[PDB]
Amino acid sequence: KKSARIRRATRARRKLQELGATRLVVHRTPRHIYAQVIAPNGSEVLVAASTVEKAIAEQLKYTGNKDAAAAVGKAVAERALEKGIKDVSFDRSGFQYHGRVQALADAAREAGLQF
Amino acid sequence: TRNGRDSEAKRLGVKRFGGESVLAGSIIVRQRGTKFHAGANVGCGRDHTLFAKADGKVKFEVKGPKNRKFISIEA
Amino acid sequence: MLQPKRTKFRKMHKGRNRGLAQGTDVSFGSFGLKAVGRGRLTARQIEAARRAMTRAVKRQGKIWIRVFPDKPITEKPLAVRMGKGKGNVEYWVALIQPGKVLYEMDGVPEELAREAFKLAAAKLPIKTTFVTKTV
Amino acid sequence: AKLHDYYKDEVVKKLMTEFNYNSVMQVPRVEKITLNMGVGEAIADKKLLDNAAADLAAISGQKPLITKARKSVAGFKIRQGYPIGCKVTLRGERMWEFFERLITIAVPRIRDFRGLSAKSFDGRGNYSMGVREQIIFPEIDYDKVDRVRGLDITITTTAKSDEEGRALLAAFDFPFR
Amino acid sequence: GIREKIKLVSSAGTGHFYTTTKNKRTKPEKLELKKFDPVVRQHVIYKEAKI
Amino acid sequence: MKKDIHPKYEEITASCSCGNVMKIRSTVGHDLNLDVCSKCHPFFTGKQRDVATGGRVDRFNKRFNI
RNA sequence: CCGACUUACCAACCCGAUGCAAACUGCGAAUACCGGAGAAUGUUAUCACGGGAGACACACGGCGGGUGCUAACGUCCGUC
RNA sequence: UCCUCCUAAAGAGUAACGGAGGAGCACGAAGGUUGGCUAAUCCUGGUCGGACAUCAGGAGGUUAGUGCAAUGGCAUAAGCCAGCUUGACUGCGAGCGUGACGGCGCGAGCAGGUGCGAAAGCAGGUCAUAGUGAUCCGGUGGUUCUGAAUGGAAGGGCCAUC
RNA sequence: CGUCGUAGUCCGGAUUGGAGUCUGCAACUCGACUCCAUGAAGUCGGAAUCGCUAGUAAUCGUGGAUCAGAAUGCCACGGUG
RNA sequence: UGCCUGGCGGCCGUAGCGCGGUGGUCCCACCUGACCCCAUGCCGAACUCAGAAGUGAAACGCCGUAGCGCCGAUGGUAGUGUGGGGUCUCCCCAUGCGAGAGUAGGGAACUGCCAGGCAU
RNA sequence: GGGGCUAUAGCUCAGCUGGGAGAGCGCCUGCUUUGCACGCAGGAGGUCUGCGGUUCGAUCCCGCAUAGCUCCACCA
Ligand SMILES: [Mg+2]
Ligand SMILES: [Mg+2]
Ligand SMILES: [Mg+2]
Ligand SMILES: [Mg+2]
Ligand SMILES: [Mg+2]
Ligand SMILES: [Mg+2]
Ligand SMILES: [Mg+2]
Ligand SMILES: [Mg+2]
Ligand SMILES: [Mg+2]
Ligand SMILES: [Mg+2]
Ligand SMILES: [Mg+2]
Ligand SMILES: [Mg+2]
Ligand SMILES: [Mg+2]
Ligand SMILES: [Mg+2]
Ligand SMILES: [Mg+2]
Ligand SMILES: [Mg+2]
Ligand SMILES: [Mg+2]
Ligand SMILES: [Mg+2]
Ligand SMILES: [Mg+2]
Ligand SMILES: [Mg+2]
Ligand SMILES: [Mg+2]
Ligand SMILES: [Mg+2]
Ligand SMILES: [Mg+2]
Ligand SMILES: [Mg+2]
Ligand SMILES: [Mg+2]
Ligand SMILES: [Mg+2]
Ligand SMILES: [Mg+2]
Ligand SMILES: [Mg+2]
Ligand SMILES: [Mg+2]
Ligand SMILES: [Mg+2]
Ligand SMILES: [Mg+2]
Ligand SMILES: [Mg+2]
Ligand SMILES: [Mg+2]
Ligand SMILES: [Mg+2]
Ligand SMILES: [Mg+2]
Ligand SMILES: [Mg+2]
Ligand SMILES: [Mg+2]
Ligand SMILES: [Mg+2]
Ligand SMILES: [Zn+2]
Repeated sequence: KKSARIRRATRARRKLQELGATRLVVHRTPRHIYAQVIAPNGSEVLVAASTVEKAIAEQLKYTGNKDAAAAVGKAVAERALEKGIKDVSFDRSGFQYHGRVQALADAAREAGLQF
Repeated sequence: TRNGRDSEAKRLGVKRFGGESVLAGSIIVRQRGTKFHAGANVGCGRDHTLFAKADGKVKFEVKGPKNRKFISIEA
Repeated sequence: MLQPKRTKFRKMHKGRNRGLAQGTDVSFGSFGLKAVGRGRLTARQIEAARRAMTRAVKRQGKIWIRVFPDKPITEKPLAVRMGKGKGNVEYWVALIQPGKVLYEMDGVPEELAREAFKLAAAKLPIKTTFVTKTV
Repeated sequence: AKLHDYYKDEVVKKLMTEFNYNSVMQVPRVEKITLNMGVGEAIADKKLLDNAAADLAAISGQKPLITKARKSVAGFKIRQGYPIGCKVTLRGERMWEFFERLITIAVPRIRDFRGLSAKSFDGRGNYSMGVREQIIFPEIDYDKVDRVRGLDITITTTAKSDEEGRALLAAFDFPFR
Repeated sequence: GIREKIKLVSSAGTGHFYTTTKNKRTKPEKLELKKFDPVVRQHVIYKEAKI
Repeated sequence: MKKDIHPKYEEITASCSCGNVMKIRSTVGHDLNLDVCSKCHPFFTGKQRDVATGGRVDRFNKRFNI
């Protein structure tokens, strides 16, 4: 099922790397959710956020839900806005644009990452 | 007899080999399948023609897991 | 006689016959007949040499035919002009290079193998020699 | 509900002890029950598929999937794409409730019953058994059926070798032999 | 062969028309799309008419 | 599940002659009175009789004896 | 009915060893070809434009091959 | 005549009454986009069910599929399912490939306007190569462009088109 | 008098399994009959053909000869007609 | 910084398969439940949403394993550019380039960036 | 070398934009007949020449072979 996840994911990744745009990749497990902004160097991250980090974790009863996704998305949008990245492209990485991932995208849009 | 016919050959192959300073939009490879996939600023056309999207030097590369033979364009 | 029971294409090119052979070692049996010349055997010649050596050893001990005719040679008929297509397919040949082991034999004395392969080599168009196994 | 709670109560304990499993997750579950009516004259006429849809709706409260042909054969004279059969997958609580109804009502109604066979176990665990007439379920009105049908049930369980599936259904006290 | 060439005429008052091909002996229904019409420069409706 | 597409499926009362009454979720619409349950079907005590072979030599020796 | 059992039977997938292929490639040279740098040399030998044509029946020899019979001072092509 | 492979000698070309094949179309969805999915065959078990319908599971990994002949491709799928739809749009086009020429083909981008998607983005027809016809003479629909004194008109031109 | 409701039926009774009684030295080949069960075909019959003129045709029973047991036949008798 | 795990890569089989062992504090997977947001040409399987009792069986990761796969020299051989010779359907000599298959052998990958855990 | 053909025991349609084998005769069995022909009534029928390909599937599409039928094998 992880190979099915990669099989859904890899189209947008190879097209976006062909384009040459700075990508905000997400990742969603049922307990935690991660994100990072990776430049078109392909292998070097810029800013990174996760709900494993305690500054983002000490604000809600559960760490794997929609509101903690909103918190980690607002945090990664703040860190990318601080390092100076304005337009990214949203790599949902095989997961549907729904639920926690949509809360992350809405949070980064309402915080300032204009993608 | 039954076997006179043959078509008129469609001039396939590679046109600019690697290291030839290409202009923008020029045709590198004419082919029928994607023998050569596209890479850093090469556009794949309708009949899998490879046209250089940007100026520079053609540079063939063999990347990817299944050893597919991509084409790039330097500057 | 000895022809392939099914083929992709009916008529084949002529082609040259240069280069040295492959099946030089006597793999299966013990006593082999190695073609030192270069030419084409046919189905007629292979069946003739096989039935000659079978008469020679009186059907005792195993025979091995190694090369098999699978290249069709065509012939235009008589009173036919040169044009109008490639001619009809008549018979089948087997290309031999210098070094090809044609027949092998075991379950026979050495001297009876010598006599048998002489008797069958005198019905083949290519010059052949005798050979034994090695290790 | 009753067999799911009883399975979590007693069958897990007995299977883990009598097969010496190290942890507790090694006991074989049941994951799906598949009902299938592969009807023949669906290409001779269409109305058999809606009557079979009513049939499987009565055997279980789902609406059945009208499955079609994969490849085109000729000894049955079906083309590629014709709707052949009708199936139902049951997973979880609906599977449990229908499984209880089957094991306590329906298999008491097979005509000339002498126990379900024991070779039918597909070498892995997944049970499979056909029932000749669909009337043996208590939900079929015998005075309403016009065309005799019949189906097969396929209980896919997640055992490793079918000796464990045999032990699981025997600890569920199936009527086998 | 069995194909019948038709013209999709405009709706927006022009005599403009595209040429298309309808299989006019197994799909009898009227074709009607929303195509560009370069005199109004606005994507308007185009109906199937007799060539 | 999808809401509309299925028929209804609710709990019924299956009373049988064997003393067994089962409130099980089913699709009949009303009450139900079973012929045989899983508690009275003659498999748990039937198959030792149900083939009924007997003995031919004892049939002989019953119908006459010397 | 169950065909129990076979005769020194045939025969498919498999595996082991053996060959062949213009219309086979899980491999793959030499030369050729294209593009860049360099030195020498060559009567600019290259390119574009304009005036004038001729020629479009070729032949044999070397190598690579297709008809043919690995026949022809045969025929049809590539390169010299 | 047009397309595919060989002939064809590792760029392109390259002949014969040389060797094998196909076309003279189909599609208002079989196109676009989004989202999802992965085959051939064989084994085992199973109601009518038979070597072969449907169902479960396995071994196998492109041995299948492409509307169609073969070749080159294809898993990011170009293959298979569903939603929404007309980019199967209009004017243009750097820069090339290809041919004696008529021609033929590939094209990032620009202006207008639209489709799908949340958005980045994709869409100027289909996996690609076949699916066809130069000129003349007319027909149909637009266009003040000329209108043989002037005002019209016939006719002619241009644009789409048989 | 009740029942049955035009159906393969409460029609038809074949065939098959079990259990039997009698006759007879002896019912397997090869008897009759009873009981229980099973309930095939058959839904009025093509071409053609037969019998009958009155107590006849049609339909329903009963007996005898032969005969240990073994007649849907043969020979007779009446009943409705 | 010592190791472990998650992510995105570099790379494309010395990197893949097989056999055996191992890890759950953390992470991950399985799991619990789903009228619900959302989904099924039927089905909370998938998709998704609420969550954390259990487990490390499966899956995933790590570790040993030459049973395969894979890589692979040195030499030799085939071939071939140029010049020459012969018994000229094929070769040979001077020279230049030198395969494929196989052999010795190699071989259970390596690496960058971030984040989290453990004493470090 | 080119057309057209091979289908019950013999003679013939049906191949016809690929999924039903259709008649008269020969034959079997009844009926009428002193019997046999004739007539009536009811019937089982056939490798669609064969062998491989071609799509799911070949009476149909293709190649090869067999077998009979016609047309052509001229100019010196
Ligand atoms: Mg050669
Ligand atoms: Mg050779
Ligand atoms: Mg080759
Ligand atoms: Mg000049
Ligand atoms: Mg000329
Ligand atoms: Mg000439
Ligand atoms: Mg000439
Ligand atoms: Mg010449
Ligand atoms: Mg020459
Ligand atoms: Mg030559
Ligand atoms: Mg020649
Ligand atoms: Mg000459
Ligand atoms: Mg010559
Ligand atoms: Mg070439
Ligand atoms: Mg060349
Ligand atoms: Mg997609
Ligand atoms: Mg089966
Ligand atoms: Mg598509
Ligand atoms: Mg398409
Ligand atoms: Mg195509
Ligand atoms: Mg003219
Ligand atoms: Mg004017
Ligand atoms: Mg005027
Ligand atoms: Mg009465
Ligand atoms: Mg009646
Ligand atoms: Mg009765
Ligand atoms: Mg009947
Ligand atoms: Mg009288
Ligand atoms: Mg008496
Ligand atoms: Mg008597
Ligand atoms: Mg779940
Ligand atoms: Mg494990
Ligand atoms: Mg070497
Ligand atoms: Mg080597
Ligand atoms: Mg290794
Ligand atoms: Mg390993
Ligand atoms: Mg007669
Ligand atoms: Mg047919
Ligand atoms: Zn009961």
